[PDB]
Amino acid sequence: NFPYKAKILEEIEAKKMKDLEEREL
Amino acid sequence: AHFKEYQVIGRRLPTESVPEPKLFRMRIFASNEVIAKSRYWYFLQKLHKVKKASGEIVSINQINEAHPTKVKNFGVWVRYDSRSGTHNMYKEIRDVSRVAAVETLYQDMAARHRARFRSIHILKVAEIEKTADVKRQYVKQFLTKDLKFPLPHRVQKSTKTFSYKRPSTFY
Amino acid sequence: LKALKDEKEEARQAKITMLKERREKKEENERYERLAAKMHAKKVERMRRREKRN
Amino acid sequence: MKYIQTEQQIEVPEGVTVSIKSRIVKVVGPRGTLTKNLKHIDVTFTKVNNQLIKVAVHNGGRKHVAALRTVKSLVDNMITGVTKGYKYKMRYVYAHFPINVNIVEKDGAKFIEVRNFLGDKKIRNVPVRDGVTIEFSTNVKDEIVLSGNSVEDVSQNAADLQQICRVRNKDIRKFLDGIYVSHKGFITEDL
Amino acid sequence: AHEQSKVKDALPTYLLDREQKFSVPLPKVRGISEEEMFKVIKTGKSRSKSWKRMITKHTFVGEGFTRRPVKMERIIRPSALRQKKANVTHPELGVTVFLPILAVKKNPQSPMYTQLGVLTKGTIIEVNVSELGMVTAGGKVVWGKYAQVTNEPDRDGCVNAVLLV
Amino acid sequence: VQPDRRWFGNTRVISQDALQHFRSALGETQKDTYQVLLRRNKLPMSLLEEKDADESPKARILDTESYADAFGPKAQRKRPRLAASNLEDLVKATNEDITKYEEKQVLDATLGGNQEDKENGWTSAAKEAIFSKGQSK
Amino acid sequence: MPRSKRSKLVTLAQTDKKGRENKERIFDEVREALDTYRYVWVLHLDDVRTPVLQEIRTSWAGSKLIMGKRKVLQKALGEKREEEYKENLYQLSKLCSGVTGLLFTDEDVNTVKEYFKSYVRSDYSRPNTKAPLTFTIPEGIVYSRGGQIPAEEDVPMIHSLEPTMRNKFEIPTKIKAGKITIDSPYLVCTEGEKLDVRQALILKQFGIAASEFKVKVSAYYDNDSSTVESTNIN
RNA sequence: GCAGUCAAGCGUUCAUAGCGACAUUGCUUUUUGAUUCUUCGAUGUCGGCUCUUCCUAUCAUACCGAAGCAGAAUUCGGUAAGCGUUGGAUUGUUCACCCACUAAUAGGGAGUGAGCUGGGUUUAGACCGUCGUGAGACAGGUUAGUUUUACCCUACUGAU
RNA sequence: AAGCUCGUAUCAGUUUUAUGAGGUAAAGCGAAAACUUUAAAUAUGUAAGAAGUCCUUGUUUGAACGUGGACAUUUGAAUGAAGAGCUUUUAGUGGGCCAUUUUUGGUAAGCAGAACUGGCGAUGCGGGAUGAACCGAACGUAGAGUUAAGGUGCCGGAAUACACGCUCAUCAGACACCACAAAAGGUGUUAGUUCAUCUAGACAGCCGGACGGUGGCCAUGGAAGUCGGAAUCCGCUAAGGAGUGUGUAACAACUCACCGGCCGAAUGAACUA
Repeated sequence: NFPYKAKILEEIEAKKMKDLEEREL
Repeated sequence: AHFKEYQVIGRRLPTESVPEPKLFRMRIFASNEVIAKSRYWYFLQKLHKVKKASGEIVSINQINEAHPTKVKNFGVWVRYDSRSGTHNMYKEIRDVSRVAAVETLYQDMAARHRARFRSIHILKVAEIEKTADVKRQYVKQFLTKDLKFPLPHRVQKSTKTFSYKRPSTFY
Repeated sequence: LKALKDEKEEARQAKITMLKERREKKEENERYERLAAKMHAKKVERMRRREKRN
Repeated sequence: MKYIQTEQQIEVPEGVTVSIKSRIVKVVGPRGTLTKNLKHIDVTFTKVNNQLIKVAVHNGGRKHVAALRTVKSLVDNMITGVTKGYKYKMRYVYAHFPINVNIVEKDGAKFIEVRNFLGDKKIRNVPVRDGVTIEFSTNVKDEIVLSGNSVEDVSQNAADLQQICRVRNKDIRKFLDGIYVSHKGFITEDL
Repeated sequence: AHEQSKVKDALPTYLLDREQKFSVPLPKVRGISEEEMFKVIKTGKSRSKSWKRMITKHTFVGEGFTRRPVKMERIIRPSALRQKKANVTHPELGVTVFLPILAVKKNPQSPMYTQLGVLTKGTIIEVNVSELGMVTAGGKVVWGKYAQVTNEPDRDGCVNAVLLV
Repeated sequence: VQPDRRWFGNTRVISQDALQHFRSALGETQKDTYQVLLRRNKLPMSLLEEKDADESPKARILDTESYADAFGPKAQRKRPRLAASNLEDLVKATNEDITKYEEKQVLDATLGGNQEDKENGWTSAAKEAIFSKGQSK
Repeated sequence: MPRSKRSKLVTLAQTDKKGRENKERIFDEVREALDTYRYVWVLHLDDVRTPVLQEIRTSWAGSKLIMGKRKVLQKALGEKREEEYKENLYQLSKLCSGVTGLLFTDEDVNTVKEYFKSYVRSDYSRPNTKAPLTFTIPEGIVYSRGGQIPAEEDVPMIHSLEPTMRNKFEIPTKIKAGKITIDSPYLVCTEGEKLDVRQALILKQFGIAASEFKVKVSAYYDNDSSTVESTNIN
C-alpha cells in the first residue's frame, strides 16, 4: 500500500551488488 | 511534547589498526538532544553488535523543515511488536511538516493501540508528491476541487457564569 | 518481488541439502570409526566391504 | 470514517409541492395533503429547482449516515402517497363459521366490526385510523379493501385487523382461519 | 470435507471387516501426611479417649478379611472403601479390561501402607490377568502382572491402572 | 518409586497341564455336611470355568439392521424378517394364539376385583408401617 | 464494514466459476478462426431454447459458431480503427449490441441468408413483447394444460403449486379438496398487447408457447473481399 | 476418571520438537422392559412450636414460544416472585418415607441455645455387657436427674 | 555508663585497577559446529608498599632463612572520614510478621525447603474515602518561601484549562491489572494486515439460459438429479452437477450452480488490535 515502494527494491540490490563483490575481491 | 528531528552520527571508537569506522547516521524524532542519543544507541544494538560504551557520537544536528508552510502528504511506515509478533502498519497523514506528522501519530497510536512511545518504530516517513498516489480514503477526501463545507452547531464559549439571551449557534 | 524472494529462499533451501548432507556423511564417518576403535581393524574394513555392497 | 458531507436526491414530479421549515414537511398534491415531523433526525435540505431536492448530512458517522438514507425513503412515500396512493386488499378465510364483518359508526369513531369469529361471542372492533378508507369488496367474494394516503396509517391499520383475529391455543396447521393480507397495491392503477 | 471430495497392519480376510530403562510411568507422586488420611475417632460417652484411626482412602483388603474384635481394633478400613476389581488398561493394543485385584506389593509414601493395602496414586498392585492371555516362552500362560494405578481414587470411585509391560 | 527389572516381571504364571488337571477337578469336588473350607488356594478360576453349555445365546440383531434403516423416515426395510412361509401355515399358527390369549383372560380373571373397585371407584387402604419393620437402614 | 454486515449464503455444489481463462480461451479462438474461414455473420439472437442452439450447431458441423459475451468479442475483433486483428472490422463490431451471437462459415452467401430467413420456431411469449393470444382461465377448476384441450383429458393443477398462483401470479384461488378452485373467468392478457413479467410466466407455467422465434442478423463480413456488408433480416 | 484417537490452531523460525480447542473410542454385567428383593461403619449436632421478611435458580395461577400440538390432556421453553404452597400415619429411629386432599403440595436465605421446649451440653444414683489384678475406664446398652430478667437504654406498638 | 590507654594517619556495607571462577553463546573464522584462542555483563572473591624493597652473601646453584648497607614522602589507585583497639563493669532483650531477590522440590489449587536484603516492631507526619505492611516523608518552637507523593465538576484548597483520538452500555467505567472467572461469543463500532475480483464491466439485484446421451445401473408397489445402494462419464457447450434445495405417488414446476443480458465502479474473504 505504500507509494514509493519499488525504489526500495533496487536499494536492496545495489547494497548487495557490492556485497557479492566486496567479500571476495 | 512537541518533538524535533535529529541527525545523529556515531562512529564506534577507533582502535589500534582500525582507524575510521564508517560513521553511521540516523534521523531521530525526539523532544530534545538527550533522548535522541539515548534512542540512538538503542537501535545500534538491534542492528548489530555495537554497544554504548564501545563507541561515541560524532555529531548531532537538528533538521529544520525545508518548507514549513507547504501542506504535504505523508506516508508513514510503522511496525511494532504487539501483542504477539510484530507487523507493519501504513497510515497516511495530511500535514504541514515532518515533525508535525509524527505528533498526531503518537496521539493516534496512543488513542487506539495503547501504544507506548517505546513500543513504536518509525521506519520511514515519506512525502507523497503526486496526487492520486495517496491511497487512503480519508486523506483523498480533502483533495477535491474547490472544497467547501459548513461548520454545524457552533458553540460559543462563555466567559462569565451567566448569560441572559438563551444563546444560539451562529448562524 | 516473488522472483527475488525465492532465490533469497532457495539459497537457504539449497543449503539445507548441502550443509546437512555434509554432516550426515561425517556423522556416519565417525560412527563406524568409533566402532573401529574397539574391534579389530581387519574386521571393520571387512564390514566396510559389506556396507558398500548394498 | 467521518464522511464530510453526503447527499441524496429526492425527485419530485409535477403535480405536487412541498413546504419545509426547520424539520417539518407538508406535502401537497392531487389526492390530498400529507405532513410529517422530523425534528429528531438532524438533516439539512436544499431545493435546487422545483423537481429535485438534495438532502444532506454534514460531518457524520455510520449511524448518522444510515439515518440519512431512510429519510429519503419516507418523503418518497409521502410523494407517492398523494399521487398514486396505497391500497391493501385483504381476505378473511373461514372454515365453518361465516365471519360477519361490518363497519359501525360508534359515536363517530367508525369501527370495523368482526362478529362470529370462529364461533365466538366476543365482538371485536378496530378503530379506523384517520384518513384511511375501508370498503367491502363487491363482485369478488370475501375480500376487504383498505386505502389511504399514508403508508403507515394504512399498513398498521391493516395489520391491527389481522392481529385481532389471531387463533389462540390451537394447532395452527389444522385451523387455517383468519384475515390475511392478500395483496398490496396502488390506488392508481394504472400508473 | 467437500473440498477433499472436490479433488478426487494387514489383517487377513477373516479379520478385516471387523473393528477394535526400567522406569514406571509414575515416579514422584505427591506425599500424603500422616495427620491426614486418618479421621481420629473419639470414643467413650464423653467422646474423649480417641485412640482409634480410620483410613480415609480406598483400599485393597484381601479375601478372608472378617473384621476383628472391636475392643481389639485400632485401625479402620470401612466397607465402602474396599475395592476388589480394578479398571485396568493396557498401554499397547488399546483395551481397557475390568480386572480383579490380587495383591498390593509396592505402595510408596510408607512401608506401612503396603502392609495396609492403601490405594493411593502411584501404588503398584498385582492383578489377575486371566482374561488377556499372555503366554510365556514355555507356553505357561501368565495370569499375574504388576500394574501401577494412575488416578487418585479418593477423587473418583474407580481405580484406573496401567499394566507395566 | 525406583526402577527395577521386576515390575516388568511375570508373577503368577500357571503351569500348563495342571489346568487340564484342574478342569478335570471341578467334577469331583464332593461336598461334606461335615467339612468347611478354610483357605482357598488362589487359582485363575475363570480359566477353569466354561462347562459344556449347549444353547449359544442370541445373535446381536443390531449388527445387521440398526435402527434408522429398520424404521423411521429412512427405513430401508420393506419385507419382514423372517417373512414366514405359507398362508395355511399362517392361518394355523395364529389360531392357537387366539386361544392362548383368551385362556389368560379366563385364568387371570380368577386373580382379579382389582378392576371392579376401579369401577366402584374405591381404593384399598395403605400398608401399615409395622409390616415394614424391618427392613431398615 | 466492521460489523453489522450482510453475510453470504455458503453452498455446496460441484461446478466452480470459470474465471478469466475461459475468456482468454474465447479471445484466442475467434482470432484463430478469423483468418480460417471466409464469411462471418453476426447473429442477433435473444431468447432461445438451449436445444435450438443445439440444433443450430448441428445445423451444420462444417462451420464454427461462437457465443459468449459482447464485450469479449468487441475486444476480440477490435473496437478502435487501429486496434483490430483484421481490417475494416470495427465497422461491424460496432454493429453487435444484444445477445450475440457470432458465426464463422465458409458456405454460400445466398444459402446462409436463405437459411435463417427460412427458419422459424415456436417459443414462449417473452416479456415486453406482444403475444397474440388471450386467456380467460375458466371459472371452475384449473387444469394442468390450462383449458387448451377438452378438460376431460387433463389432470387439475397440482395443489402443491397453488400459492405461487396465489402470491406470485397474483391470481385468486382456493383449494377445496386439493383440486385448485377459482371462481370467475379470469383474463391474463389481451391480444396485440405487450406482456408483463407477471403476465408472461403464467403462459410459461401453462406451457402455452404460441409465439414464433426466428433469429435475426444484420451484418456480414468477407475476409477476401475485406468488406462489410449489412442486411437486416429479421 | 484413566488410557488413547482425530486435529483448528499453537509453537523462537516452524507441522514432523512439542502443546493442542472442538470432536471421538476404550468397560461402567445379560440387548428381548423378566427381575433388580444388595440396606456394607455419616463421631457430628437439632427438631419444632409461634411469627416476620427476603431470593428467583418458578410448582401452581398470568402471558407467550415451540413441538404430530386434531381435539382433550401433556412435554419443552421465555417473561414473571403479584399472590398462593396443606392434613396426616410411622422412632424395634425418619440424616426419612409412604396416602390423601388440592390450582399445586417449588427451592432457598437471615434464622427463632434467654420465646418455649423435646431429645442431646451433663456431674454426682443404680443395673447389664467389654476391658482391667484392682481402683476403674469404656465397643456399647438402660433409667432417674434444679438456674430463676426486665423496673433500666434503644427498637417496636399504642398513648399525651 | 565510667574512665586513660590513642588524638594516629588510620579506616570504609564504595568503586577503579590487576588477578579470579561460574562461559553462561552472542563474536567466529581457522583444520574436514567439531576449534581454542578469545568478546561482553550477572556477583563475587583476593590484592593494591615504609616492618617498603633491593643489595651485601652467609645459614640450612636453587629455594627457605639471615648479617649488614642503600632507597621519604607524586610513598606508590579513586572518594569519604581524628571516633581504632584496650583492662574493668553491665541494663534490657534470644523466638515473629510482611515483602523482594535467587535456588531446589512441588499440585486441583494454594505451596514447601533453603540463602539474601529490606520493612515492621519501639515511629508520629502528607497522600491512598477509611487501613500494622501502599506512595511520599531527616518529628525542638514559630515566621516566610518552594515542593513531594497525590490532586484541581461539587462537597474540597487548586484549569467546567488547552490539544487529538476512542466509547453509549436494560446496572458502562473511573482499580485493586500487566491475575480470577478468561478460552471463545456478538449482522457493536474503530483502525489495520494479507489474500483475491474488476470497462475483455466486478460487487448487489432484476431478466434470460441452465441442455443432449439419459427415465445412467441395480434396487421396488411406485423411486425420471432429489427414499436408498453403489458407480460418477462422455457428448454438446457462453455456461450447465449422472445434481443444491423445494416439491409430486411417480412425473411436473420452482430453486442453485454456472453462464448471458440489463445496469456502471469499486468489492470480497480471512485475520490482528
